[PDB]
Amino acid sequence: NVLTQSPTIMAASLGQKVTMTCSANSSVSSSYLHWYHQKSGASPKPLIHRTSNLASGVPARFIGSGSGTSFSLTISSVEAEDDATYYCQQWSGYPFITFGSGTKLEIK
Amino acid sequence: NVLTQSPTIMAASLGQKVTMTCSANSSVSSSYLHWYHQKSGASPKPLIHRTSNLASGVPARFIGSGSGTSFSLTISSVEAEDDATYYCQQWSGYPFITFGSGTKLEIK
Amino acid sequence: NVLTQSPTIMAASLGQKVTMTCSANSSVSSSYLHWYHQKSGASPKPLIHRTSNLASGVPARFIGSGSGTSFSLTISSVEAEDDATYYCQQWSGYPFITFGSGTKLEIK
Amino acid sequence: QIQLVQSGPELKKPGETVKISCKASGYTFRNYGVNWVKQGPGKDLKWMGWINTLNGEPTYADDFKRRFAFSLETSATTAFLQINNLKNEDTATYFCARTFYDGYYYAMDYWGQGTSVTVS
Amino acid sequence: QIQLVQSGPELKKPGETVKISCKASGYTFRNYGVNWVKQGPGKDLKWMGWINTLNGEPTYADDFKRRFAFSLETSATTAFLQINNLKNEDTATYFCARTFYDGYYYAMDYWGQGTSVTVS
Amino acid sequence: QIQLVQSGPELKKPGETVKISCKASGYTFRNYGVNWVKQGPGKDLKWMGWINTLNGEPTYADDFKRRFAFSLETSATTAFLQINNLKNEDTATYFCARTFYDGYYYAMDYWGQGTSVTVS
Amino acid sequence: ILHYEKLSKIGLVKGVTRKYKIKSNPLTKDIVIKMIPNVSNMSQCTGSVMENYKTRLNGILTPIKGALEIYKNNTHDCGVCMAGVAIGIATAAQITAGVALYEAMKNADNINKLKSSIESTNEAVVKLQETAEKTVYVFTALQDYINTNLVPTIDKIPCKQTELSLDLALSKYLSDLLFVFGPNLQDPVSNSMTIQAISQAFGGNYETLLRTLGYATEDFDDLLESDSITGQIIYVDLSSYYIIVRVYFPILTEIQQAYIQELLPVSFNNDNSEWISIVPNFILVRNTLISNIEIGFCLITKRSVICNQDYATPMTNNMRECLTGSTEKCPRELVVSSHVPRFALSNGVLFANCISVTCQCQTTGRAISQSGEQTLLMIDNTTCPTAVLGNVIISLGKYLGSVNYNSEGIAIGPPVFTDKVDISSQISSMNQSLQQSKDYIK
Amino acid sequence: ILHYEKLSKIGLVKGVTRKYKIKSNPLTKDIVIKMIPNVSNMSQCTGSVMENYKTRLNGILTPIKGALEIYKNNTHDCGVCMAGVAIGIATAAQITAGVALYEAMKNADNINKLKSSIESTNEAVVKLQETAEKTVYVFTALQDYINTNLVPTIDKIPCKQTELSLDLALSKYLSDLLFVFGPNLQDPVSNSMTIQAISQAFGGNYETLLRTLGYATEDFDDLLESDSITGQIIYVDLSSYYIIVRVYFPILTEIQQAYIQELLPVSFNNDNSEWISIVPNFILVRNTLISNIEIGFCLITKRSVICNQDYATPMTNNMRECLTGSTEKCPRELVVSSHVPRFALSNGVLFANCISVTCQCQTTGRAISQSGEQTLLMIDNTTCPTAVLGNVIISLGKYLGSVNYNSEGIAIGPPVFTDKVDISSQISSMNQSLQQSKDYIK
Amino acid sequence: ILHYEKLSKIGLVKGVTRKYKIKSNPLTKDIVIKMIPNVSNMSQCTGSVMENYKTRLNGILTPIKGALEIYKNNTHDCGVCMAGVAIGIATAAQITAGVALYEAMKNADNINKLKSSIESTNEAVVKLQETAEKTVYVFTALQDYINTNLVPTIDKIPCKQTELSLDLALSKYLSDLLFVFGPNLQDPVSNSMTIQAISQAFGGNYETLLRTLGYATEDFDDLLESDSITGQIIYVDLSSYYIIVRVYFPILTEIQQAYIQELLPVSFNNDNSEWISIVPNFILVRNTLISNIEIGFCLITKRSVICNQDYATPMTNNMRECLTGSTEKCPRELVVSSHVPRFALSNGVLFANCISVTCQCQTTGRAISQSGEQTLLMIDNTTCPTAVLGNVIISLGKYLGSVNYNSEGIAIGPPVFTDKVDISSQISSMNQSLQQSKDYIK
Ligand SMILES: *[C@@H]1O[C@H](CO)[C@@H](O)[C@H](O)[C@H]1NC(C)=O
Ligand SMILES: *[C@@H]1O[C@H](CO)[C@@H](O)[C@H](O)[C@H]1NC(C)=O
Repeated sequence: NVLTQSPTIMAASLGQKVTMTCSANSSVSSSYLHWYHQKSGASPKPLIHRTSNLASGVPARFIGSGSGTSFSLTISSVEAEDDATYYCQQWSGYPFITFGSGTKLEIK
Repeated sequence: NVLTQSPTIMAASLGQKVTMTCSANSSVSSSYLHWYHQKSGASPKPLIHRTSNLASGVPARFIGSGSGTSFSLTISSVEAEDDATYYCQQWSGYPFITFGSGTKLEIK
Repeated sequence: NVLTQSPTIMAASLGQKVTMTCSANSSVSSSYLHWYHQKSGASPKPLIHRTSNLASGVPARFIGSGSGTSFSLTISSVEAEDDATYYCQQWSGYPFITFGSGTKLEIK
Repeated sequence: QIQLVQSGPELKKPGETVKISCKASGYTFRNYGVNWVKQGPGKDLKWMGWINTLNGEPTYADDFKRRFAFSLETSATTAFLQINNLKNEDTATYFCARTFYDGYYYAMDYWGQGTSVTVS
Repeated sequence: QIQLVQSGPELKKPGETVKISCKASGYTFRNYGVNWVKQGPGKDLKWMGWINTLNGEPTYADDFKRRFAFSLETSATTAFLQINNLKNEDTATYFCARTFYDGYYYAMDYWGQGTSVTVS
Repeated sequence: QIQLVQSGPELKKPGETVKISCKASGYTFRNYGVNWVKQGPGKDLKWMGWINTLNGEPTYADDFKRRFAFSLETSATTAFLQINNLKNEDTATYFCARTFYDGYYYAMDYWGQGTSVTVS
Repeated sequence: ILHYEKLSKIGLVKGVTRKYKIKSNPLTKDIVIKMIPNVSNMSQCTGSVMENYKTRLNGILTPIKGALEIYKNNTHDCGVCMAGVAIGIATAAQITAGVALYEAMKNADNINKLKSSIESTNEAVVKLQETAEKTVYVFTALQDYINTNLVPTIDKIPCKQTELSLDLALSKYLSDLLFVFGPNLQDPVSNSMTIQAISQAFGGNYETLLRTLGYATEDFDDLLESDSITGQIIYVDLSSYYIIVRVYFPILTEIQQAYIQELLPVSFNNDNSEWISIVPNFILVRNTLISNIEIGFCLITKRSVICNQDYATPMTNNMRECLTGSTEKCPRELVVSSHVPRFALSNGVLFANCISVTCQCQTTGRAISQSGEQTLLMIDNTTCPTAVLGNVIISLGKYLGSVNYNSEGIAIGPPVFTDKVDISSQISSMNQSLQQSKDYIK
Repeated sequence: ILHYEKLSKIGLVKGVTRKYKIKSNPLTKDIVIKMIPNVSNMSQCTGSVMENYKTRLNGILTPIKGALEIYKNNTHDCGVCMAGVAIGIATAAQITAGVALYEAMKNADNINKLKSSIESTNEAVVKLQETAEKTVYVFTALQDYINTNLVPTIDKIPCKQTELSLDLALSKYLSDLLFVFGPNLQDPVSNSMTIQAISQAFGGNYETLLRTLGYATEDFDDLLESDSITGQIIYVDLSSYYIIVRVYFPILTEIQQAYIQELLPVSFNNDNSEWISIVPNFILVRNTLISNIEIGFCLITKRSVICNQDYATPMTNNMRECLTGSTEKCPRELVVSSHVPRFALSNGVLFANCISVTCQCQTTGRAISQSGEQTLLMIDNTTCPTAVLGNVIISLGKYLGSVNYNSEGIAIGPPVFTDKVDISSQISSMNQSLQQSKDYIK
Repeated sequence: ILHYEKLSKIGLVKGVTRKYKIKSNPLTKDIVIKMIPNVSNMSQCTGSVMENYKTRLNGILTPIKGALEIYKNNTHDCGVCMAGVAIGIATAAQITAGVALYEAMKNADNINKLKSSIESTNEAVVKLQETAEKTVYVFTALQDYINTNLVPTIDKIPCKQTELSLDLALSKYLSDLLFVFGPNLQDPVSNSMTIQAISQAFGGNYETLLRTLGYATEDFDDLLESDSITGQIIYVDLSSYYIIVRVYFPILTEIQQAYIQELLPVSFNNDNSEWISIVPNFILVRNTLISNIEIGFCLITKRSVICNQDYATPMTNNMRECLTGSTEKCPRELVVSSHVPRFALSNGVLFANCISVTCQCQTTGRAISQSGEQTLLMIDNTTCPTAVLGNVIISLGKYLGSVNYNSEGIAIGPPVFTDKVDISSQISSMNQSLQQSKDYIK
C-alpha cells in the first residue's frame, strides 16, 4: 500500500496557516493512520497517533483529519520551530507497515 | 471505647468462688471480647478467646459470660496458683484494639 | 490372579503358522492385557499393548485376539529371528501387576 | 518449637536513640505478622502497631505516629523497633507478639520475654 | 537418545548389604517414574515396586516389605536399590523400568541392561 | 528515565561483516519489543523487522530475508544487528526503536540516536 | 363478607391473611461499564485476537446506537418538546422513556469529559472523580482474569498457549453476552430491564455492583427478588467501547384497606366418590370489592405480597355469589388420583374426610365414624380432646361458631371437566344440541 | 378395548406400549456442608472482606432458623405428641415433614458434638468419624480455589489485587447462592427440594456428592432424571456457619395391570382439504378403566414411563365413546400450514394420504391413485411389495385384519377451533343464540 | 382488506408492517469432538480418577450407539433401500432423517482412518489433514485447564491436592452433560438439535466452533437467534471416546405476497367504565387470505419476522368478519387495574381517552372535552397544532381520512371474561340453561 504525499516542499510566513495532504493506493481504516515529524540531525518522534488524536506534549495548534483514501494535516499558526519534516504512516499489523515520502517545510 | 473493670483488687479463700466484671463505654459484639492473664515477671497469655469459648490448655473451672455492655468472669473453685492479673480485651479490626485496666487476685 | 501359558515349548518350520495360548484365573478386561518378548541376553521389550493393538515398529505378521479368560497370540509366517521367549502380562493399576510363565519358540 | 527471643535491658540519656530486636524461630516467618505492645508504669497495656512480613509495610497507632519506626531483616528472621528523643516518659517495658487469624477471631498466641528501657 | 545404564556384576557373602545404581539420560527425569523387576532362576519375572521422582515416596509389594529400600539422587538423575541381610534366595537378576502413561494404558517402554547378584 | 544508546559510526570494505548494538535502560527490558528501521539516501524510511525479547524469535521483512540476522543478550539488556556480504547499497543510517501496544493502537514511542555505515 | 362456615363444608379451609404493597418513588445513579480489557503487560505475543474481537463487538454495538439515535434527534428543550411527525409510530411507555432519556443528557455530557481517564484504567473496580462533589465508578469485563492468571504464568510456558487461552476466554465471554444484548434487544428505549440481566456484561456479578453503589435499605432483598430494580442505557461509544447505565432504586408503599385471603382445598365424599371444588385460591379484597389476581408474577412472603405492578382482574358474578354463601353455584370435579390431601388444621380445629382415612379418639380409645350423608367432620376438644391420624398425635382446641355443625347439611353444584380436549368436546356437544333445538324451534 | 381399525381411518396410528412405575421406600443419609472457607495460610493480607461476608450471610441464614424453630418447640415425645393450638394453621404435608424432622433429632445431636473438628477442616472433602461404626462427610464451599490459585501466587502479586480477587469470588458465590436460599424459600419444613437445587451451595457439583455417598443402584440415572432424589434441612448454625442435610434414596416399583398407549397423528382428506383429529396422544389403561394423564411431569423412556406421583386425570364420556369405535363424534380441525406429517409406518404396514403426496409402486412402475371418497390408503405387500415415496425405497409386510380395508368407509365429526380468542368468540356466539332461543320460548 | 378507520374507534391502532421469511437450502460440514483429556505430562501422581471417569462415561455413551445401530443394519444401497419389516414402528420425520444418516457414511469412513492421530492430540484446537483437499478439526474438552493451571503448579504443592483438583473438575464437567446427553436424548436419529445444545460437550463455547469453521453470511446473527443451525450425530466410538457431528447451514428465503400487521390496544369508555378489546395482535395476510400465527416461536425484528417453520393456524368466521368492518362481533372486557395504556401515536395523529387523562391544547391554553357518547378522540393540527399530555409537549400532523371522524358513532359487542377458572364456570351455567329449555320442549 503505497502512500504518496503531494507537497514535496512548502514555504510559509509567520502566522500563516498551511495544509498538507496524504493519499493512499487503497482504502485504509481511520484507526491505522499516524503522523511523525523529524528535525535535522535527530530521530523521528510521534506527533499524532490516530486520524485526530494528538500525542502527549504536542501543542493544540496541530489539526488532523481525513477519511477513506484522502487524509490531511493542518497547522493553524506556524512558528519559528516548525521547520521539520513530516511523514504519514499506516500500521495494521506487524507485517503491514508503510511510511510516506515526507514533506519539508520552510519559513520565509 | 474504654473498658473499665470494677474490682481493682480482690481476696479469696481456697475453695471459694469469685466473680470479676468488665464494663464497656459502648455496645460491643460478643465475638470481639477476649480475656488474658499474666503472672508476676512473665508475659501475658490468652485465657478465653470469645465470650465463652475456652483457650487451649485452660482448665474447665473458668466460666465466661455476658452481653451488651456488661461482661463477667467466674471461677468456680480457686486454687493456690490462681494468683495472677486478668484483663478483658476488645479487638474488632487492626486499628480498633483496646485493653482493660486489670484486676489483682489475692489468696487469704 | 495368576496367568498360565499352556505351550511350555514349541518348534516350528520356516513359513509355518503357529498359535500360543494365555489362560486367566479371573475375568480380565480386554484393555488390561499386554504381550512382551525377550531374546537371549537382552531385556524384555513390548510387543502388543492391548488385546489387538500392535506396538511401534512391530511387523504386521503378529495377530493377537481373545476375550474373557482365554487369550491367544498368532504368527502368520515365522522367520529365522523369531526365536525368542514370549510373556502375557496384565496391569489394572499400580498394585495389581502379574506376569505369565513364558513360552519358548524353536526353529526346525 | 515456637520461640521468640528479645534483647537485654538498656539504659540511655535523653536525646539519644534506641534499637530493640524480636527474633523468631520454629515456624514459617513469612506466614505471620508481628505486633508491638507497650507496658508503662502502673501495668497499663497499650498497642503501638504491627508490620507486614511479606511487603514490609508498617502501621502506627494515633499516639505513636512521629518518633517510632519499624523495620525487618528477613534473612535471619529478625524484626526491629527504633525510637528517638528518648525521655523518662519512654521508660517502660516493650513486648513483641505473634498475630493469629483463621477467619473466625484474632489472637496473639505467643509473646516475647520483654525488654526494659530506662531514661535518665 | 533415551538410555539407562546400570552397574556391573557383584558377589557378596550372606549377611552383608548391597546397593545397585541406575543412570538415566536423554529425557526429563522428573516427568517419569521408575520400577524395579526381579528375574530369578527359571526365568520368572516378579515386580517389586516403584518410586515417585517428584516427592521420593516409595511403594513396595507384599513380598518385599522388610529388607528393601529405594532412594533418589536428583542432582545426578540416579536411582538406587539397597538390600539388607542377604541370603541364598537373593541370587537373581534385577532390572530398571521406565513407566509410560497417557490416560489410555500403562507400559514399560524402556529397560536397563540388568545387574547380576550372587550370594555364597 | 527511558533511554536508548547505540554504537558509533563504522567504515567497512565490500565483502566484510558488520555488527551493531543497542543498549536499553530505565525500564523492564523483557516487557517490550525492539524494531529496526533503515533510512537510506533520499531520507526514505523502511522497516526491517522486530525481535521478541521473551523467546528471542526474530521476524524479517520480505526485502531482508537473506543477509540479516538479529541476536539478543538478556543479561546486559542489549540487542544486536549483523549484516553479511556487504555491498555499495548498504550505505545508510539504521535505528533501534521500541514497541508500545495497549490494545487500542501501535506506536514507536522511543528511538535511538542512529548509526551510520559507509561501504567503500 | 365471605361466608367461611358454608365454604368449609365444601372443602375450603381459610389460611393466612397478607398485605398488598407496590413499588414507587425511584432514585437515580450512574455507572460506567468497560467491555475491553487492558493487555499492556502481556502485549508482546498477543497475536491478532484483539482486532477480531473488536470487529465482532462493533457489529453488535452498532444497532443499539442506531436505535437510540432516533429519539436524540427529535427531542429538544422548549417541559420538553418532541416532533411527532418524525417519530411516526410510538406508545406511551416509549414516550415516557424518551423523556427520561432526555433528562440524563447533562449527566452524560459531564461524564463524557473523562474519556482519556476511562481508557487508561487497568483494574476491575476503579473510582473516578467526576466533580468535587460527585464520583463515578468504572467496571472492566475481564481485567481480573488477565491480572491474576495469564500475566504471572507468562514466563513458564510458550505463549501460543496463552494466545489460545485468551481467545477462548474472549469467545466464552461473547457467548455469554450474546444472550441479552443480541437481536432480542429490539427496544432499548424502555426502562423495564432488570439489573440481573444488565449484570451479564460484567459476568453476572450484580452483588459487587450493588455493594459498591452502597444500598441503604432494609427491604433490599424483597426489592431484589421482586424485580423492582431496573436500569436504562443512555450512551454508547463505538470508539472506546463503553456504555453508561442509570439505575433506579424504588420505595415500597402499602395499599390501604386491602388484603389477600388464602384457602386450603380438601377433598370430600358425596355419593360414593371423592370430589374437589374448583375455585380461585387467592382472593383480593379492597374497600368492598372482590376480584381475581394473578399471583404468579408477584412474590409471596409470610406477612405480605410484593408486586411491581397492579395485577387485578375482573371476576364473574356467579363466582362472587358462590363465595358469599351460595354453595349450589360452585362447580366440582371428580378425583381419580391417589395423592390428594384429606385433612387440614385451622385455629386448632381439625377438618377431615374420615371415609378414606382412619379416625379414632386417643383419649377414649374409640373410632370416629362418618355417615353417608356427611361431607366432612369437625373435630375439637369438646368431643375428642386428643385425636390420632395414623402415626401422629395431635391436641385440639375449641371451635368458634355454631354448636350444631355436624347436624346440618348443604347443597352441591354440577360436575365439570378441565381438560383442553374435554373443553373442545363439550363446546361441540353444546353447539350440536343448540342447533337441534333451533331446528325444532323452526 | 380400543378399536384400532376404526381409529386408523381417522388418522390415528398405534405406537409403542410402555409400563408405569412410581418411586417408594426411601433410605436416609446425613451430610454436613460448611459455607465459609479457611484463610489461615493467607491471613496477613485478606483485609476486611471476611467481616462483611459474615454480616451478609447472617441475614440470609437467620430466617431459615426462625422458620424451623416453630416446629421444634411444639413437638415432643408422648407416637409423637404435637400441639395443634400453638401451630394454628398447617397442612398434612407440613405435619408429616415435621414428624420426619423430629425423627432426626438424635442423629443431629450426635453429629453436633464434633463442632471443634468441623470448624478446623481445611480441605474440600474431609471424612470425620462420628462413632466407631458410622462416619460423616464435610464439604467446604471455596476451599479448592484458595488452595490452588491464591496461595501459590501470593508472592508474585501485591495483596491489593488478591483482596480484590477474593472479594470478587465471594460476591460471585453469593450471587449464585441467592437464587435458591433467598426469600423464595418460604417453607423449608417440607422435603420436596431436589438434590440438584441443594447442590447450589456447593457450586452445583452434585456428582461429587453422589459419588462420595456411594450409590449402589442400577436405576440411578432414571431416578436422578425423574427428580426422585430429595433432601431436607434439619439444623442451622449461626455461629459456625454450617448446615445439616438429610438425603433420601427411594426405590422404583411397577404398578400391576397398567400400561400406556401412544397414537401417531396423520392428516387426511375429506372434501377438498386436509384435516387432523384432536384426541389425547397418551392413554392410561389400568384394570379396565381409561383415563387421561399429564405426561409432561414425567420422564419418557423407550420401555417405561417413570413418575414420582400418580398423575391420573378424569376423562369425559364422549371421549371414551370416541376411543371405543364411535368415530361419528370425534372432533377434527382444518390444516392451513404446510409442515404436517402425511404418512406413517406400523408393523411393516404403510398408511399414507396419496392425494397430497406421490405414490407409485417400484416393482410394477405404476402410480397409486386415491379416490375422492377415501381418507387414507393401506399399502401392504399383497398389492405392492416395494413402494417409493420421493427419495426412499421401502419394503412392506402383510396386514393383519380385514381384507376389505380399502372398500369400507366411516363417519366423521364436526370441525372445531382451538385458539383462546376463538374459544371466547364461540362462547359469546353460543350464549347469544341461547338467549335468543330463550326469548322466543318466553 | 382490513378496515382501519372502524377498528380505530374500538381501540385498535395500526403499527409497523413486517415481512415473512423461512429458512431453506442447508450446507454440510463435519467436526470431531474428543471427550477425554491428555495427562501425559502429569501422569506420575494422577491416582485412579481416570478409570472411574471412563467407567462413568461408558455407561452414558453406550445407549446412544445402541439406538443408532438400529438404522445402520437395515439400510443399504438398492435411491436407498430400507427394510420396513425390521424397523416396525417409525414416523415420517424419523425415516427422512434415516436417509440423511446413510449419505454421510462415506465421509465418516475416511475420517476413521486417522484414529491414531485423533487420540494423540494434546491441544484444545487441532487441525488435521484428512485429504489433500479437505481438512478436519478436533476439539478437546478440558485440555486448556490442564495445560494452563495444573501443570505449571505441579511443583509448588503436594499433588495429593492436585488429585482432588483434577477429580473436582471432571465431576463438574459431567454435571453439565447429563442435562442434554442423558436419558432425555431418547431419539438421536432426528436432526432438530440446535448447535447451542451440542456445544455443552465443549463447555458451552459455541462461538469458537463457528468462528473456526469460517461462517461467511451476513444473516449470521438472525440465523443463530432463530434456532436455524442444527447438528446430527453420525458416529460414536466406545474405545477412543469421541464422536462425529455434521452441521447444517441454511439460507433464508422470503415468501412472496405475504406480510404481518400489528395493532396497538388502547382502552376506551362506553358507559361509565373502561373497556378493552380482545382480538389477536398479529395478523398474517398472504395473497388474499387471513389467518392466525403463533409468533411466540419466531424472532421479531424491526423489518421482518424470521421463522424456521410455517406457523399458520385457522381463524373462525366471526373474527374474520369483525376485522373487515363489522364492529358488533368483537367482544370486550372490563378494566379493573390502573396500569393500562390510554393513548397512542400513529403517523403524527393522536388517539386518546380524555376522560381518564388530562387533555389541553398548548397553543390556545384551554382544555379538550370528551362527551359521554364518544369512545375516543382524534387530535391533529387542524384543530390543535400542539398538545400537552402531562409533562410532554408534542407536535401533530394531519389526518388522512374522513373529516367528520369525531361526529360519527359505532356499535359495540358483548362483554366476556377470560380467566381460566371463569371458563369452567361459564360452561356450567350455559348447559343448565340449555337443559332447562329442553325439558319444556318435551
Ligand atoms: C355450530 O354449528 C353450526 C352448524 O350447525 C356452525 O355454523 C357454527 O359455526 C357452530 N358454532 C360453534 C361455536 O361451534
Ligand atoms: C350470557 O348472556 C347473558 C345476558 O344475555 C349474561 O347475563 C350471561 O352472563 C352470559 N353468560 C355467558 C357465559 O357469557
